Amino acid sequence: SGFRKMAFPSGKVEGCMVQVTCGTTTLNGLWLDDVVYCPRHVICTSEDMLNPNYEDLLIRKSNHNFLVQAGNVQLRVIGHSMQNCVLKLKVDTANPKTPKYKFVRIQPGQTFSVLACYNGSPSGVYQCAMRPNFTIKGSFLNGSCGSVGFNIDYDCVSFCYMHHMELPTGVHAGTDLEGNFYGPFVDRQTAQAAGTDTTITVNVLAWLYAAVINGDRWFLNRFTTTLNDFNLVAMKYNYEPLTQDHVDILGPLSAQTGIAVLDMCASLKELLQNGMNGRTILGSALLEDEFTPFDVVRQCSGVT
Amino acid sequence: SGFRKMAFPSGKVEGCMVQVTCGTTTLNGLWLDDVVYCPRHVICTSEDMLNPNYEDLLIRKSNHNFLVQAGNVQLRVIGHSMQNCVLKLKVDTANPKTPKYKFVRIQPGQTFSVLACYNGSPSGVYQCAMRPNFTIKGSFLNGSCGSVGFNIDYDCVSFCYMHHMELPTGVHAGTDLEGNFYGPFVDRQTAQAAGTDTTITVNVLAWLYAAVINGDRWFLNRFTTTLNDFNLVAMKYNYEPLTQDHVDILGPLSAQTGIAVLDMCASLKELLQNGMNGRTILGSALLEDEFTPFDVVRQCS
Ligand SMILES: [Cl-]
Ligand SMILES: [Zn+2]
Ligand SMILES: [Zn+2]
Ligand SMILES: [Zn+2]
Repeated sequence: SGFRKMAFPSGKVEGCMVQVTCGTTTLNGLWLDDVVYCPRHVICTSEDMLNPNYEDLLIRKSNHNFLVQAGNVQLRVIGHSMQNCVLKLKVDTANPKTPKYKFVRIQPGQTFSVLACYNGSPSGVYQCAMRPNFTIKGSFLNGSCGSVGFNIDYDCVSFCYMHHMELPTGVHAGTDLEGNFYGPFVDRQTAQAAGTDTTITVNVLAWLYAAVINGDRWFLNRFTTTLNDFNLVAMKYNYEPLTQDHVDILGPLSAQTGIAVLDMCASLKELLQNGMNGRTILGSALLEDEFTPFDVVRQCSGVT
Repeated sequence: SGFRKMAFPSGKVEGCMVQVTCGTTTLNGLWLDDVVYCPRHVICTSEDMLNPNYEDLLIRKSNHNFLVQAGNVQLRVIGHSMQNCVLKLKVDTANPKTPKYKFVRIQPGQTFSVLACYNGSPSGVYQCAMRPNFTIKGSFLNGSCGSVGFNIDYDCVSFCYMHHMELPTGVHAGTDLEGNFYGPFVDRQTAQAAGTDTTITVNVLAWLYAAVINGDRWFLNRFTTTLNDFNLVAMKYNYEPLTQDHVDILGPLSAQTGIAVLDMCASLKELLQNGMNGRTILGSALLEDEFTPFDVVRQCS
């Protein structure tokens, strides 16, 4: 019993973190095989970030401009290239601690663990979701650029995020490991606003199932609704539409608790209209949307 | 910017997790040097749940009755002893991944990271606090016994918790690594209940300072309070009394934000009176109490 915001064990990723310096700019890098991946803005000063031409900034640099440190050991840079908003530094040694890994791009609503790093040193690990507006509500301070987000499936690390910046509202933006931004953002110190965010409906539903599994049943309504009638009420409270795909994804949890998906939708519809009436669900006074149906099954099934 | 329930990187503890089996009971063990530490109830059969005499159950065991597995390798048990509620299994091989470590006993209100494990394999990591009633609000299923709680500083891993049981309310109980239970709990399946859980006041105040550091001040007010009037009000909401030691511990956060401790106490009194009114603080619609003043400082600066 119990339900927590749980992150993947971070050991496989800790062995990949390095410090990358270019001039006076220092951030984190990810060392896999004989390559170090980091944000392309490592080649910028504060002044360059106002309006950078990364093509020109990189063309005016050589292997000598980059200093990579894996703890106390310096790694020799023998090649460099840019792939979108990430810089790839070829080094003379393959990381002996390279785990089985792949680079994956996630969709809004999906979750991942972040290993916050400073000067190549891991400081903490936490779980977050990619918002429908493509930002992440992280916890990052200066020097955290290059920190990565990941999931683990069996013994394979799927890297999905590399941290690049903080937007005016204090939320965060980054890219996948191939340097493609999530969201309509650019790596430049300019006026950038995160769009209006919405609630990940399928995740709130999965979390209501976790609450039932843990004995919280006060909110249950069994006057079955339809997907169409639920969506009409849901869109009014800034909730993402619930697709039939989402309903199918909720199948295993529905069978486990004896609560049909459209009965949980009826329960959520009333929760939106009434509010929580001074009550809590799983230790929260709001409807949590950063747990996917797979996170709920995994945590309520003890998968390793 | 931002504020999250952050755990310590779990790598150094993952390299210590092993599986321990005695008969048909399997749980987790912690392998440090040539010793594996695990809950002593690994020696219990179905008839030993209510009133086990562990000294009598253990005297009947030989080294070869304990099966220890680290990955795909069986470790040979060459000795065994019991210290309070933990069993120490001496093995013939020292863990080459043993980090620098210490065993510490934490106090209520303090936080630590838990590495949830099943069959010696880590499944996830989360942060939690020792409640004033000496229970933890963890996330543990059948097979999680032996999972540990820890903190990391600049030199060592400080192990502070080993998981042993779940209570009827869904909360958890365990011991330090010397086998001493936190609270009045025992390793028996007799009906036990956790005392009234109160809110960790000093932690709520630390979290309000984190909200101010992160740019939010909506909840502040123009008042102050004496420490006694604050305690008389806060105790009516099941909050633990705030001591002068707690006031002094909040000093650096008070100096960073320019908000006197007793002025933050006045804000907290008003928040208890009014609630959130549809607002949130650091993404929460409740007053959060599982962040210590040090967790706030680490994350905010
Ligand atoms: Cl960049
Ligand atoms: Zn940066
Ligand atoms: Zn057990
Ligand atoms: Zn230490």
